[PDB]
Parts: sequence; structure tokens; C-alpha cells
Amino acid sequence: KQKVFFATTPIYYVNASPHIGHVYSTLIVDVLGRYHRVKGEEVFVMTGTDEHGQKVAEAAAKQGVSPMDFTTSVSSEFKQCFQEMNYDMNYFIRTTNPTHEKLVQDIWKKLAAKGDIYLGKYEGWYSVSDESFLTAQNVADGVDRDGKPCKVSLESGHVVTWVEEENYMFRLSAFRERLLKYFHDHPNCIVPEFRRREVIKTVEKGLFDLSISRKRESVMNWSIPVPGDERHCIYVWLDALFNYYTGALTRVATDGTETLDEDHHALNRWPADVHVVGKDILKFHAIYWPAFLMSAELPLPERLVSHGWWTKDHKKISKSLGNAFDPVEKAKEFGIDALKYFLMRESNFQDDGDYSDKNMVARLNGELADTLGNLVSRCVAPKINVNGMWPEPAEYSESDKTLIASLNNLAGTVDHYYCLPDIQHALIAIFDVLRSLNAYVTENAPWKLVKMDTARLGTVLYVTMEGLRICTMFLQPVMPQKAKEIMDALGVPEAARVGMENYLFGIVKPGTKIAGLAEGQVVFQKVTLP
Ligand SMILES: CSCC[C@H](N)C(=O)OP(=O)(O)OC[C@H]1O[C@@H](n2cnc3c(N)ncnc32)[C@H](O)[C@@H]1O
Ligand SMILES: [Mg+2]
Ligand SMILES: [Zn+2]
Repeated sequence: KQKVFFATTPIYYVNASPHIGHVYSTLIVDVLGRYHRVKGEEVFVMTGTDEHGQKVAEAAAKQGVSPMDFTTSVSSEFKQCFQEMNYDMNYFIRTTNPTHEKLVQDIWKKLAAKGDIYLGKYEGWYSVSDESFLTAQNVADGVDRDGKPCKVSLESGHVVTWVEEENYMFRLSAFRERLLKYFHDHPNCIVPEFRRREVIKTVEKGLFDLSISRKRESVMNWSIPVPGDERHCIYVWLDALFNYYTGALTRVATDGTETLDEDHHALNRWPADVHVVGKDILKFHAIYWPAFLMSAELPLPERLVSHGWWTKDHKKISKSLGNAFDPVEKAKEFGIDALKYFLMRESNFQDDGDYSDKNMVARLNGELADTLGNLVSRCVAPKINVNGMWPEPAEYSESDKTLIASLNNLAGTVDHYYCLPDIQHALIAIFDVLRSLNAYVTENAPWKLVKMDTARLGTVLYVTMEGLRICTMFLQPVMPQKAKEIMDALGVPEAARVGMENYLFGIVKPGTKIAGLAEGQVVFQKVTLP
């Protein structure tokens, strides 16, 4: 029996409201989850909120709100945001969950029993905003928001602070050779490749050990206690990273109460097929996480996808900078599925780029309306599809066969890209075929064939409708609502919208009735900017 397809988003710090960055990483995971459901597999995808630590506690304090009231309120903003974006998540975790906290304590004890924890002292730089320890070569003299010179993080630009503190330490230095061997033996363990190489270069340079506790006072008593030593709290990142494992073990009851299995095998999710993260948290997921998993004797992730940043004026859209627009209001201004298409199509995982209304509308107008939407209207037009059904095809021409060949070859290309994963190129391939379907429809001028050559019109519509079906099927993960509207317009049976048996030309039975579209009605309304 196949493993359940398991993918995760980062768990987001609840220091402020969700923005387009969290909607983006959560979308990637939702798309992958949805494609594997469409393919016919068992799927479990999760997201959630990272609620402990100094960064969050200080955010709460700033609002004059208890951290539990604050984390609950702000966590709810993430849950509601994702519901508004019509994601199909299986599980939404909070690190304040009693099941998770106990799990993290059990993991602590496993790492201790292994001999990988000792008591020591951290004396060095810390970035509170990133909850990150920084070595001497990862800080630079800079300036803060008030013009006062200071040290800053070379990771994030944030102000760093000097910490001298008794901390429990994890023996990360001891995993150097084991990490290097994993990276080299699993050449697609981290994507894109240049980030894999960055991780290798870093690990080859040498690792220091890592502080995995803080004194409880330093985190304002808002972290999981170290089991057996309540003077210390567990480092927010050790707690947070193991959310994925808690997720792998979680059963959700009828009344929403959650329980953990004692190990991962029965639920059959672990390890993740894909962890999706921003490059901001690469070291945590590519260096610390596999080392923790090695200590704990758990299987390592198949693949880490670490992507770039959506920017504004070339600066990362960031909760800590306040340069974020409301992502749901944006989705509602321009269309939810149109936004989803734009995020997935405009971006590759290597590059940063500014969110642009102009670029988003250009794709909505030029691809979604002018290609996909146009194609749907053509296939269902009462004056073209006179009988409002899938016609029987007659003999195929060489031109027909060439198009049909592209249809049959699409699934291979799209399935391969969805599994890399490379969602941008999946969409480019789907739209390549959609542009051909439209050029095919124009070349065959079906409005002229009507009541003139019924046989031929039958072949042209059948081929086009099948092509439209196949392309739409593979767009269901990115635009699930519009894809369903299209499938419904065509009268495509529910059983024919999903399953690998439907990955080839010639599925729908001629005679099948289409629902069609109403008079002035379009799938994608075009937008003009001021
Ligand atoms: C066990 S995981 C713990 C994670 C930790 N709690 C944390 O880092 O949480 P966080 O609230 O700072 O969210 C950071 C994440 O949100 C996305 N993201 C944020 N801004 C983005 C942007 N401008 N563009 C693209 N993606 C962005 C991207 O996925 C980035 O890695
Ligand atoms: Mg961040
Ligand atoms: Zn707690």
C-alpha cells in the first residue's frame, strides 16, 4: 500500500495578520494536495500557527493582551484567511495544542536519551524577529529604524541582540558528516538545486552546536517547559519544527478532539513528500530539522521546497515591516482563482519579484479570459454547439491527430511537473495546449460548419471539448472553483473529472448533455486598471 501523500506549509508566527506570503506558501501546498487527490491518491496536507517564544510574546505584550488571548485571536485570522482562499487543508495545527506540547516533550526526552543534549552557555548574537542564533560572520554593523548604529542580521537585516545565558545545547556539530551524506545521496532532497548547494556549502564549512532551550524569563514564560527542568523552556524552533510530526500522528475525532497515535506507521503519512518553506527559513528545515530527526531516529523528509519572496519596492513583504496588503481583499477585488493562477504562474521558486496588480490583470485578461474563458464560450455557444451536447466525431484529419497527440502527451508533462514540483511549468504546458485548442477552433471555423457540414463540426467540437476537459482537469488544483464551473458547463460527469484513467483523449461519451453558459455569462470577467 502506497504512503499517504503528505505535504506541509510552515507554521506561521502569530505576531501579526496574514499577508500574501502566507497565502502563497499555503497555496503551493494546497495545489500539490489537490493534484494528488485528482490523481486518485490518499492525501494529507496541513498548515498552522507557531505560537510560542519571545517574538510572539512581545507582540502580545505590545497590544496589552495576554499571550493566550493574543495567539488565539491571531491564529483565528490565519484560519479564517485560509478558509476565504478556498484551500482544502486536512489539518490546521497550533503549537499551543496539548497533543503537540506533549509530543515536543517526548522528542526532547528522545534526544536526551540519545546523548545529543548537554547543559552549556550560549554567548552570542540572537535575532528575536527571526528567532535565530547568529554567528560572528552572520552579523554586520548597521543601523536601526531610529538612525542609531547597531549590529544587524545578515540573514534578515533585523537588529541583533547579545545573549549570555545558560542553555541546553543540541550536538549539531556531530551531525556534519551524516547531513552531508544525506544531501549527496538524495540529490533532489532540497529544491531548487542552487539552495541544496547553498546548504551543502554551509555544512561543509562546519556546524556549531545549537541552543535548544532558553531561561523561562527570556521568553516571558510563553514556551514549552523542558521536561524535568522547568527553569528552561524549549527553543521555539525545536517545538515548531516537530509540528510536522504531530501532524503525521494526529487523528481528529467527530467532536474535533485530537489524539496522537504512538507512532507514525498506522496513519501512513510520515515522512513528508514535500515541506514547503520560504528561503528565510532554509537553515532550520535543511540543517536543524534533519539533524533532530536523525537523533530521534525518524525517517527524513523526501523533499524540501524552499521558494523566494513576494516583494514590494524590492523588499520582502513582511509582518515585521508592515508593508503588507490584505490578501483576501485583494483576492476579492480581482477574483480568487485569478489571484491563485497569477501567484502560481508568474512566480518560479528561485526568484523574488514584486506583487503587481498590472501583471496580475495582464494574465487574467490575456490568458484566463482570452484563452481559457474564450475556449469555453466557443465550445458551449448555442450557435456553435446547436444541440448542447458532446457530438460524435467522424474521421480524423492529420491536423486533428497532431492536436490529439498534444492532448495525450500533456498528462505526462503535467504530472511530471506537479511531482517535481514545478507548478509554473505545469501551467505553462497546460496553457500551451489551450492556445493550440483555440487556434484549432479558429482554423476550423465551426460557426461556418454549422448546418453545412455536421459530420465535420462533430469532430471539431468533440476534439476541442476533450482537450478543454483534459486541460481543465489539470487546472483543478490551481483554480478549483473556476475549473468546477467549466467542468459543470461542459456536463463532464463527476467520475470523469478525476482519476488517471481520465488522463487520455476520448473519455466523454458522445451524446452527453452540456449544461452550457447563460446569455451574457463569462467564466472570467476582464478587468481594466485606472
Ligand atoms: C516549523 S515552520 C516555522 C516557521 C516560523 N514560524 C516562521 O518563519 O513563521 P513566519 O510567520 O515568519 O512565516 C514565514 C514564512 O511565510 C512565508 N512568507 C512570508 N513572507 C513571504 C513573502 N514575502 N513571500 C513569500 N513567502 C513569504 C514563507 O513560507 C516564509 O518562510
Ligand atoms: Mg518571518
Ligand atoms: Zn504553551
